[PDB]
This record gives sequence, C-alpha cells and structure tokens, in this order.
Amino acid sequence: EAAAPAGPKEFTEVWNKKAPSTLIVPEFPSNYTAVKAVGEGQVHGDAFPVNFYTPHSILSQAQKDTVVLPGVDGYFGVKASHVPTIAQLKPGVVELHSGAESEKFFVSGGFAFVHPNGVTDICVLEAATLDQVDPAAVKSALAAASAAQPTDEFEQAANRAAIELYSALESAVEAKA
Amino acid sequence: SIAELGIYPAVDPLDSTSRMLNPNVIGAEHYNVARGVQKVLQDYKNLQDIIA
Amino acid sequence: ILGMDELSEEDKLTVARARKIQRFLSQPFQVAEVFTGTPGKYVDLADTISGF
Amino acid sequence: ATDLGGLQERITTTTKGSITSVQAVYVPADDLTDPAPATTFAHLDATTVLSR
Amino acid sequence: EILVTGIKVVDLLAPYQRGGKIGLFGGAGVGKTVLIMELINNVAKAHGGFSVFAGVGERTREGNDLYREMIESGVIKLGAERGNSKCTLVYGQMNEPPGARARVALTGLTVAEYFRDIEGQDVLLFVDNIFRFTQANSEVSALLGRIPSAVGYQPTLATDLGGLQERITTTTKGSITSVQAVYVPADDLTDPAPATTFAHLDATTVLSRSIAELGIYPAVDPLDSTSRMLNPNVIGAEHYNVARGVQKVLQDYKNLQDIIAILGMDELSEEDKLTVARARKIQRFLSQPFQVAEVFTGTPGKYVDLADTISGFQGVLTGKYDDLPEMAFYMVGDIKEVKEKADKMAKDIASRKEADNKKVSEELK
Amino acid sequence: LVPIGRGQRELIIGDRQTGKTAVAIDAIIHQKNCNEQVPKAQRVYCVYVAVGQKRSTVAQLVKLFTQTGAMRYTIMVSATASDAAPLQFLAPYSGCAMAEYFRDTGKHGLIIYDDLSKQSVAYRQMSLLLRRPPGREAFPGDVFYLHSRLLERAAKLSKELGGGSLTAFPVIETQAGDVSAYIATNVISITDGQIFLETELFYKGIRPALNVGLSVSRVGSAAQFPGMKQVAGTLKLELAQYREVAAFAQFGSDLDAATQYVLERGARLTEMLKQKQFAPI
Amino acid sequence: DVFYLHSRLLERAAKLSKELGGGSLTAFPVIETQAGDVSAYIATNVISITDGQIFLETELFYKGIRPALNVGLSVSRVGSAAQFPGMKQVAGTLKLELAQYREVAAFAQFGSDLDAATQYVLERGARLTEMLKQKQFAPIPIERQTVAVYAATKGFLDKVRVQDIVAAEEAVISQVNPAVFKILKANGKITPALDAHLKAELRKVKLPGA
Amino acid sequence: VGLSVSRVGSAAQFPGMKQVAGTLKLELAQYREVAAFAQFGSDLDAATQYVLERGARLTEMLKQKQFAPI
Amino acid sequence: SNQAVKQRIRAIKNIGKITKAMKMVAASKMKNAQIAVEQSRGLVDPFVRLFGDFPAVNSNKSVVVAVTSDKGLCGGLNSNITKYTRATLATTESEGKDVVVVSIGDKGRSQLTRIESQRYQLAIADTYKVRVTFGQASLIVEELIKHNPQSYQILFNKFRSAISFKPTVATILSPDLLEKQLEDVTGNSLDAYDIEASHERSDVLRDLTEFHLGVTLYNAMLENNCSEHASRMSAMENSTKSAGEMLGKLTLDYNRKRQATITTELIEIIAGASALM
Ligand SMILES: Nc1ncnc2c1ncn2[C@@H]1O[C@H](COP(=O)(O)OP(=O)(O)OP(=O)(O)O)[C@@H](O)[C@H]1O
Ligand SMILES: Nc1ncnc2c1ncn2[C@@H]1O[C@H](COP(=O)(O)OP(=O)(O)O)[C@@H](O)[C@H]1O
Ligand SMILES: [Mg+2]
Ligand SMILES: [Mg+2]
Repeated sequence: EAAAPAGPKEFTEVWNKKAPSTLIVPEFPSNYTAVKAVGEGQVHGDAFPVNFYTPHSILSQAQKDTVVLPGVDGYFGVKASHVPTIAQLKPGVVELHSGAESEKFFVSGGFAFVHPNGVTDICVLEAATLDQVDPAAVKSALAAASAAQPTDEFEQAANRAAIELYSALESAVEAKA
Repeated sequence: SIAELGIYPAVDPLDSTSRMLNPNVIGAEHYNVARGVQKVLQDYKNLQDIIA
Repeated sequence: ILGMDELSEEDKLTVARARKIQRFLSQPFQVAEVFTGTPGKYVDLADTISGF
Repeated sequence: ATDLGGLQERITTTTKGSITSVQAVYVPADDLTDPAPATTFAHLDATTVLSR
Repeated sequence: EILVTGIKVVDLLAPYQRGGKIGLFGGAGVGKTVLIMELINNVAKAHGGFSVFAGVGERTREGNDLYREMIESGVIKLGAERGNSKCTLVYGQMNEPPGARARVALTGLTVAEYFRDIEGQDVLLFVDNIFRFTQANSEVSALLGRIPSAVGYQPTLATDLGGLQERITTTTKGSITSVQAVYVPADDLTDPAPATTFAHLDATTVLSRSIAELGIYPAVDPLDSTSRMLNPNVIGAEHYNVARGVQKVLQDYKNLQDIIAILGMDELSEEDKLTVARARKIQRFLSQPFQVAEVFTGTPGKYVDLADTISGFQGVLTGKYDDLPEMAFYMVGDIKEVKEKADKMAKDIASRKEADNKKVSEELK
Repeated sequence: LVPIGRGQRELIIGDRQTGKTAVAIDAIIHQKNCNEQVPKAQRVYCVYVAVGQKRSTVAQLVKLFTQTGAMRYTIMVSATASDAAPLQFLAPYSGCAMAEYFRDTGKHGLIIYDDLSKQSVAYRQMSLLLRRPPGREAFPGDVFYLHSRLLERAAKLSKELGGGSLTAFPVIETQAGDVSAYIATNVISITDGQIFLETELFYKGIRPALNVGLSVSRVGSAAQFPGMKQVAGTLKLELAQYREVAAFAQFGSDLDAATQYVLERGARLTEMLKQKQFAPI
Repeated sequence: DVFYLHSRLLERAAKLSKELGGGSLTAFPVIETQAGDVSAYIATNVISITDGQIFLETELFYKGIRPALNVGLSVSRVGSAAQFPGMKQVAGTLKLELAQYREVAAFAQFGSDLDAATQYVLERGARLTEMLKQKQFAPIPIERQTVAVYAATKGFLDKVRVQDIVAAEEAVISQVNPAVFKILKANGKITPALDAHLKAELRKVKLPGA
Repeated sequence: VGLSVSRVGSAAQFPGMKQVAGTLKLELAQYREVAAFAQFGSDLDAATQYVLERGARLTEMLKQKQFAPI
Repeated sequence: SNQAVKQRIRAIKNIGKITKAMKMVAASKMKNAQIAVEQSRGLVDPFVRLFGDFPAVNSNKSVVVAVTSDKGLCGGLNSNITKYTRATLATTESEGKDVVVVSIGDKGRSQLTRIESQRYQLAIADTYKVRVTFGQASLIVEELIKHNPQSYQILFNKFRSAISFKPTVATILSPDLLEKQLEDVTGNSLDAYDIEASHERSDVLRDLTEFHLGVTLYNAMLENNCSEHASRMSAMENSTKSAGEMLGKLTLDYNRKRQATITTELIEIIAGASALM
C-alpha cells in the first residue's frame, strides 16, 4: 500500500544516479509552496486562511472567519476548525466574511478544499462578482436555454449546465441588498 | 545581384533612370505604376535585413 | 525599456545626485547677459571643489 | 609634424608669462587616427567637447 | 618523398617534401623563428647530411644564440675536432647595410650549392627571413635611379627573387631541403614580396597572428597552409583523407564564425554545434609544445610521429573523443596524452585534501 | 556548368592553391584520351605556357605528361622564374605562335597560359626599367593591349581558312578573392567565360572548387554536348535553388519539407561534381 | 630603409662578451599606436627587431588598471633566464592564474552561470590584478615585490575585499619584519628556511577590513 | 534630414515656418531614432508607435512634386 | 574589397538596430507577461498541497510534456529542457513502461525527435501567437487525456526572475489508477477529506486530476512564455553588444583601408609624374 515512497526527496536519488552531472536536479512545484495540508497549526482561533483562486487572478489571500460556499448539495458554511472537505461547487455565490464586511463573488463552479490545518482553498474558474453582471442578458440567454433541446446528449449536457448556471444567477441578482 | 537571382535582363530597377519619367511626358497612369513599382521594391530592399 | 521604478532606491539616489550635478555644471555667462538678462557668475576653483 | 610642432611649440609658459591656446579640432572623415588629428592630439593637454 | 617533422599541423595538413622548398610565412612575432628552430632540432639532428644556416637580416642575438646552442649540441665543434661539425653559419644580420643583407643569402646558397654539386649530398638550407633579401634590394633600388613598382618595391622584384630561389633546388647530383622563413609586412599576405615568394615554394606554412592570440602555438593557419605532398598518390589514402576531413571541419567552423559572434552559440543546428565542438577540439589538438620552447614555457617538448598524428586526428574526426573537454587537447603530444591530461584535469577538480598538511608549525632547529 | 567550345577563351581565375593548374592539366590529359577515339580532323594539340613558374614544377608537369602519354600532343613553352623578364613577357606569344600552326592548318589547338599575371608582372618590370611612365598598380598603360592582342588570336576559323580552332585558357591568380584588381578585371573583360575557383569552397571538400554562381561561359550552351545539355539546365536550376535557399541552412531545426528537399537535392548535386584530380572523365 | 632606421639603432643594445668587458646596453623603444593597431608598419618593424614587447592596453587604462599591461600579449623571451630567482618561482604561478582569469572573464561576461570553481578564479584573478596596480614615480625594490606576489598567490591575501588590496599590500610590506627582505635580497631566492618563516610573518598581518 | 545642415537657419527663415519647424524637426528627430528599430509593426509600445505614426505622417507631408514650388 | 567593407559596416550597423529593437520588444512583452504569471502562480498551490508532489512514481504509462518556445531566438532555453526531458526519461524508464512524448512549441518538435523519435506522438504549437488562456490549456489537456496514462510529467522553465529560470518538472497522477494507490499510508491520506461531490470519490478525483493537469499546464506555459521573453531580452542584449563590437572593429579596419587607399593612389600618381618630369 505504501510500497513506493515517491517524492522530490527521493527523485533526487534516482536522478543523480542516472542523469549527467552538468544538470542539477530539476525543481518541483512543492518547492514553491510554503503551506501544506496536514501540518501543524494555521488556525489560531477564529480566522483561518482562505485562498480564493482563478487561473487569471488571485482574489483573496486574507484570513477570514467564515466562508459560504455553494456546493452541489447546497450552500454550506466553513467555520474555523471545519472538517476537511473536498467540495465540488455548483454555480453560486461565495461569501467571504470577516466581521461586518464580506465579499460576495458569484463563481462559475469549481472545487473548494478545506485542509486538516484549517487552510481553505476555493478554486473556481470565472469569479464574476455581482456588481459587474448584467441583469438583462441573463434572461436573453436562459430563454434559449429553456427552448433548445437537441438530438445529441452533448449539447443536452451543455444546455443543462446552461440552465443550472443561469437559474442560479437569477436567484442571486434580484435578492441583493 | 539581379543576375545571380537568374532574372534576365539583369536591369537594376532602383538604379535605372530616364528623363522620360516625367508625368508630363509618359502620362500619369504610367508614371504612377513605375513609381509604385520602385516604391514596393525599395521597401522590400529595406525589409530584406529582417526577412533574411 | 523597463521603467523608472524598476531599479533600486540607491539607484534613485544616483539619479537624483546626477541630475543635480548635471544642473550644477550649468553656468550663466557674463558675456551672454546682454541677451539673457541674468548676470554671469565667475566661479572660483575653491568654490566648485567644495560645492561638488 | 614639423609644421604643427613649429606652431604649437611656441605656445608654452615661459618665465615671463604664458600663452594658453584653445584650438578648435576638426576630425576628417570622423577618423581619430587620421594624421592631422593624430598629430594634433599629441600636443593637446585638455579637450573640451561641446555636445548637442 | 615526405619529411616527417614531428609537428602535428605540418605533418598532417601540409607535409614537407624531403628535397623541397619550405616556406614559413608570418609577420612580427607569430613564431616563425621558433618554428625554424624546432625544424632544425627535429630534422637537422636526424639528417646525416650537412646544414647551412643563412641568417639574412635577423637579430644578432638570435645568431649568437644559435651558434652557442649548436656548440653545446656538438653540431658545431671548435678547434681540433672542428671538421666533424655539421653546420655552416652565414650571417648577414639586421645591423648590416643594405648591400650586405641583399647578398648574404647568395653566400649561404653557394655554401649549400658546393655540397650539393661537388660533394654530391643532401643538405639543409635554413634561411631566416628571405624577405630581408627583397627588402634590402628595395632599399638599394631607390638609389639606383629606377621608377618604383607597386607598394614601394623595386621593379625587378620577381626576377631577383626568382633568380635567387631557382638555385635552391634538388638536382640529380644532390638535394637541398630549403626551409625559409618569410616575413609578411603589416600581416598582409597580398604584399608583393610574400605573394611572389608563394610561387617558389613546395610547402607553405602560413602562421597567423589571431591563431597565436588564441594561444594555439605553432600558430599555423591550417586553412592557408598548403603542400604539394597533400596528394593521395604521395602520402597515402587515409592520411590525405584525414587531412581533408580536418580541413573540412575547420572550414565549416570558419563559415559559422559570424553567427556565433552575433547571435550566440545557442542558435545553431545540432550538426552545426557538433561541428563547432569537433573544430574547437581539432584547433587545440593542432597545437603542440616545442622542445625549443621548453625554456620559456615550462612544458616538455612533444615529438609526435606521423602515424600518431593520423591515428589521433582520425579518432577526433570519427567521433571517438566527443567526451573529453576542449582543454584536454591543448598543448599535448598525441591521442594518449589527451586522455592522460583529461584524467589529470578531472582529478584536479576533485583535488581537495584535508588539514592543509602543515608539518611547518615550529620546526625544531 | 561552364561549357567550353573550340575557339573560345575561358579564364581560369582564382586564388593560390585552388585548382587552376589542375583544371588545365585535366583539360590536356583529356585531349590525350580523346585523340585516340577521333579521326585526325578532330584532334586537339595542347600547348602549355608556363610563365614565372619554377623549373621543378615544369619538370614535374613534363614527367606527368610523359607518364600519362600527353606529350605526343603537347608542347611546353616554359619561361621559368630565373629567366629574364623579356622571355617571360614573350613566352605567351611564343606559345600562341607555336599553337597557331594548328589553327592555321585546319587542325585544333588548346593553349594554356599558366600565370598570365606573371606575364603582366614581367611586362611591368620590362616597362618600368625602360622609363615608361607607370599607371595603376605601377603597370604600364598598355597592359590591357598586352593581353588583348594575345587572347584575340584564339579563334574558330571559317571554312575558307581551314576551319581550325584555338582554345585559350588564361590563368589569373588573385589576392584573397579580389577580382577587382587591374589585370584580373582586364582579362575578365577580354575572355569569353571565366572559371572562378574559391579558396573557401576548396576547403569545404568541393574540388574542383568552382564558384557556380560567378562562373560564366559566354558561348552559352550553344557549344555543349547534347544530352549533357538535357541534364545541365536542370542541374543549373536546382543548384541555383540550393544556393539561394541556403544562408538559412544553419537553422536545421525547422523542417520545411519544400526547402529541405531542395537543400538535400542540391547537396546530392554538389557532392556529385566533386572530382579527384589527374583523372578526367 | 625605415626598417634599417631602427635595426641599425636597436642592434647596438647588446650584452657584450667577457673578452670585451661584459658591459651591457638595455633599450626600451617606445611606439605609439593609433587604435590598438599593433599591425602597423612601424610597429611591426620594431616588433620584429626587439626581443620582448610591453603592450599597454587602452581599455585597461580607463578601468583604472595602471600600468595597463596586456598580460596576454606582453611577452619577453630573453628575460626568462633573467629574472630574480625569488620572483621566478612565485610569478610562475602569477601569470598562469591571470591566464585563467583571462579565460573566465572573456566568456562568462554574459552572466550565464557560476560554475563555483571558475567563480573562484574570477575573484582570485581580480586580486592578482589589484595587487599588480602601482602608482606613478614610486618604484618598488625586487624583494618588496616578490613578497607581495608571495602574499597574494599563496592565498594570504584571500578574502580581503578587492577595494582593499592597494591598502592591503601596503599593510604586508609595512608589517613584515624588514630582516625578511634582507635575506631574500641576498640569497636572491626564497630558500626553504625562509618561506616557512615568511608564511609565519604573513599570518601576523593586520589586513584591512578583516 | 539628419545629415543636411544649415548653420544660418537659426533666425533666417520665415517666422510662421519657425513657429512650426522646430516641432517638425524635433518630431522627425524621434522618428529617425525609432524608425529602423520598429520596421515590424507587431509588438509595439504606445509611445514609440505614436512617434512612428507621426513621423510617417510628416514624411509623406514633406514630399512634393517637381517643377511646382509652393 | 574597400567597398564590401562599407556594406558589411552598414549590415552590422543595421543588425545592431534590429536586435536592440527586439530587445526592447521582448522587454515590453516580459513586463506584462510577468503580471499574468504571478497571478497564475496561485492556483497551482492547492493541488500540490492536496495531492502532494510525487515525481518518482511507478507509472506503467507516462506522458511527458516539454514546454518550449515558438519563436526560436531565445538562447539555449529550449535545449535546456530538452536535456532535462532526456534526463527525466532516463529516470522513470527503468521498468519497461510506455512513454508518450508531446511538446508545446515548435522548438520542441524540432529538438525532441532528434533525441527520441518513436515515443514522440504529438506536437502542440502556435500557442503564444495571440495569448495563452485556460480554455486553450484545457483543450491541450483533453488531447493529452485522449491517451490513458497513469502519470503526466510537465517540463517547463519557471520564471524565478529576469535572470534565473529554474527548469521545473511537474507531476500529475491518474486518479484511482495511481493517485489513490500512491496515497495509501497504512490506510489512506485522502480519507480525512469529506467528499461533497454529486458522485463517488473516483469521479471527483477524475475531475480534480483533469483540473489539476489543466492548471499546471496553463501555469507551465505561462511561466515558460515569460521566461522565453526574459531570455530573449537578455539574449538580444548580448547580441547587440557583440554587434557593436564587431561594427567598431569593422569601422577601424575600414578607416585603415581608407587611409591606405588614399596613400596608394597618391604614391602611384607621384610615381607617374616623376617618371615624366
Ligand atoms: N580536384 C582536385 N582533387 C584533389 N586535389 C586537388 C584538386 N584540384 C587541386 N587539387 C590539389 O590542390 C592543390 C592546387 O594546386 P594547383 O595545382 O591548383 O596550383 P595553382 O592554384 O594553379 O597555382 P599555385 O600553385 O600558384 O597556387 C594541388 O596540391 C592539387 O594537387
Ligand atoms: N612555438 C611557440 N610556442 C610558444 N610561444 C611561441 C612559439 N613561437 C613563438 N612564440 C612566442 O612568440 C614570440 C615570437 O617567436 P619567434 O619565433 O621569435 O617569432 P618571429 O621570429 O616571427 O618574430 C616568442 O618570443 C614567444 O613569446
Ligand atoms: Mg624572427
Ligand atoms: Mg599554377
């Protein structure tokens, strides 16, 4: 079960005994990250590290005390020493509270991990916040998403993803403060 | 240099001149073609220090 | 090619000292005061060594 | 060298006074090893370059 | 018939004829006197015939050095056993007026011509700076009231040089192996005094200044030195093929010099940068420590046999030695000494010993 | 590439030790090999004029021509370097007059003036000592006429005068590829073609080291063997493509598959024209 | 006859035989080149007359290296058997380490990589260069030269910062016991009894900066 | 325009031309500096492309036809 | 001879303008591609703390990826990771596995088939022409999972600074084919996480490994693109420097030939006049 201890510690061994000596051992992405998942600490009470990520942006590196994430089984909330959870997110709004103030981003869907040291990693693709969405072209798109039922299952799945994204973007644009 | 490209007659287009290259003499629609040809070939000669 | 804030702060001080050296090498001339108004200034050597 | 030397060797400091000559130097073909500047520069003790 | 000199670049790329006219071209400190002394030390000691050194327009210090060095070697004996000497020196050095330097090569030629014609044997004629004959006639001919020729030389340059050089030949009655150093003015080979000398010589050895500035000594340009012995019907098939392969690698590297200069080494093809590496190997391997240079270098001199040169350069050409560094080839004898120097310089990067091995701290009395 | 007719003047111009005398010697040895297979009205009698060479080189060539068998057709007029400057000046005219016997009797001649530069040097000496005023590179004024009145004697005669021919191969040595020198430009101007050899192609292994761009033959393909003409326009055209898509062949990374076929095809053709010496095909 | 102008002149600089006196004349002809062109006519004339050559570089002269000796070109095949035997054994190490410093800085100017052994000989050769600087009109005796070359090639001047070596080789000569230079001048040679002693007196040297 | 000099034209031209020609010859001094640089027009800074377009405007502005002086 | 030097001078003087221009162009591209790279650097971290970093795995099928440049004026960057991908293919291949080699950039297909021709199966290129996006990196990822391997190795040059580009190897494992097997530590290291997926853990790990491969491919070919721009800016500044030095030596030699020409024709005119007068 644990019979192959791979890793950057041990790749150095098999590489140094088999690669030419003019090349030093190549780097690895674990050498560039400081924060691991099973290690000790990084909770300290109420506010835990939240890392909000898209491929094209970093939206939050700050410490938050609660996060409201839109999982595929409903909007759940992440408090400080929350249970470790790999949560697939559906289209919904992500609320990063710190107190009275909070940042509400509507995201497109993509996972959010909570780690055994309390590190929470929201990893979405497109996080289009609520004050930059228009409320007019959403109905113009879900009208065609409601109407079009093709013969193929592929565009069927695309239309189902379309309606589950646009319908959730409906519910979070009229009921905003 | 025109000749080892194989082009015959190896007349340099950007060195051959005539006093018959007035717009008054051969008309404007011939002179504009000749001036455009020389302009295009000179700009290609400028671009040859990149595209070679 | 990169920018003014690209380099360090000691490079900022090298830029500042050299820009006030480049202006301090300038001098109003006594012969040119007839067409520039401002009087010219004969600077001694003991003053420019100390000033720089 | 002998004509330039016979000119430039009369510009010295004697015991009675001195002549200090400021000479405008033209460099032919922008070539500092041409014999007129290369013979003239053997006599110069300072250069004052006025740049645009 | 070939004359094996022990010099790798000479024996490979421009082999000397035993009985032919040999020219060492180069100007002002490229090494055509150290080449002529290495040729004396290698050829003249293993010759059997007589030698004539005709010093035409050279340093008097060098002539005294050769005279004392030939007394130490027994080539010149003094006094009662003088007749067992093997060399005649004829010296017309550069302190002499231009009538003497213009005619001392003829005196040395006559001393060689007597041994060739009357004694009937094979001799060596080493003429240091045959250019000084041309120059001394050029100094005289300004005052003989003549119109000058090109660059400033006499009108009778080619015929004076020809009538001197056409006497230095092998005949049916004897042999003269002629090694003449030729100075080039301002490092210009198109000067008429070297360009006229080029036609009278069988083996040409052009020493260039930039190759000397690269540290490669003897600074023989391999792409400008030629021989009439470089012929597959004279030296063999594999020797001629190895020589042409070395010259092909060096020419292909010379054609890559501009883009290596302005774009960098990192933008050639793979076969191009294999050619560049093999050429940088065979440029260093053509250099050699001389036994007459061991007093001002510190390296022992390395006589290389001709078969050793052919075998080593065939090894570098086929690709047996793509693994060694470049400086393994610099100033070595042959293909064994490149491997010896490779382990000598790769034990050197591992050469770190403990405790500094003092045994000096308070040595007792 | 540079086809040569009976009666034209083809310059062999190059640097030193590039293959000029080699092309000349191959041209003579091949006429020996051809004179056995043709009738007596088709034979070519060679004349080799050695101006300013050594006696050793000329003795070497005579030994070579006797071992091949070319001396039953070859005259050698040798004014070597020890000879007087008037002899080296008059030796091309002497050799051409000995070759004009074949032009004038309806036979065919092949005259090779090796080192015509050395004939110009001998003429310069002979004219500077006669106090004639020098000119460019201290040459006389009539150093063009010296060579034009010699090279114009190589002609293909009409059938009234016998139909004879004289083919001249003057040899001009340049200085580091400088064909802008005085005698080089004069003899380039006089002769019909030129066979320009390079010292950079010579060390690429390309032997004979012929610069296929600068080598011209102004008789054209009108004096070419048929069949060789059927392949020669193609060979010229692919070599012309291989020359021009080169100066990019250093970047062998990007395979383009249209230029790369042209490059390796021209490599096949360039390796084809290599040739060992003293064996004409 | 402009070659004969100088060869008639510079051949009179001789070392005579014992039968003529043993007297000597040492010449120093000076040639001014134009753009570093040592392939001029008069320059190549005298290069083929003189024994050695001291080539003074104009780009070394503006980088502060004075006397701006081009160590690669500067040759002297006549003084080798004519150097101080104490200097001959310590500056045989100096010119070879300056050779490697000339090989490293002529290729590794790009800032490609530090091989950390060629990087050692770059700031070793920078120390030998700064040790070879000299002020004007202040010649040094040959014994106070070959100790400063001993102090640098034997690594006693190592890890002194390169802008201290002008002040540091003045610290070496000032603090080493002046009886050291008297033994070295008289033997002409760093004897085995002296380099063991001179290594000691270099460890007791207050180098600047520590 | 870079190699042609007139050492009189300081206060020897038309004043309405002198109001404008200083700017015209200083705009062309930047265009001759950046012109042979950015022969390609692909990946360009928004300051260098502006003086390139201005220099290309002035260059076509200065050219005139023969036997019709203005 | 004295005219060809005047044309060589103008050629080198123009090369010293073209290379300075594209040095400035590569600098302008590098300063705005660094912005996208250090923003893309974030999302790779949760996967390398959730899935670890296991390069030396016992995959029986691998896909190596060498992320090279498209324009080939970079200066030893593309051959550096060619050396690294022939070093890592001589690190995992010791057990008889199948390896597929793909490359991103035209300098990869021209330098990978020279070292290895049979395992190379795909060439992605023209990536950096418009820009590099995540839909493009995910399309490349889907064409990588057209094969069914148990590991993926990405080779790229990571933009540490404008001077240093450390070649990073990045590894992704197939979900329960190798990822669930490499986590079994007397039990599992992944059982601490509570899966909140719509389906079971194998499906969420399949989706997670596809998303991880996409984000490391996007970050890999962003880091390599801007390190390509930095090595071009540094490689055209050692090029314009050498083209200024070559131009300086050419101008000095041209001036020597100019002076020698004027003296030569003057001496010939004087000789011709003294031969008469
Ligand atoms: N096709 C060839 N194949 C092999 N070797 C050749 C070929 N052509 C010439 N060579 C060799 O190259 C050298 C060329 O010398 P060549 O006979 O050309 O003298 P040259 O150039 O006419 O006159 P000079 O000797 O004055 O330079 C000779 O050694 C010859 O053997
Ligand atoms: N074979 C050689 N090996 C090493 N250095 C050499 C060699 N030949 C010359 N040198 C160096 O170049 C100088 C010139 O040598 P020399 O043969 O006297 O040249 P030349 O006679 O052409 O002036 C020597 O003093 C030495 O410093
Ligand atoms: Mg000498
Ligand atoms: Mg010949």
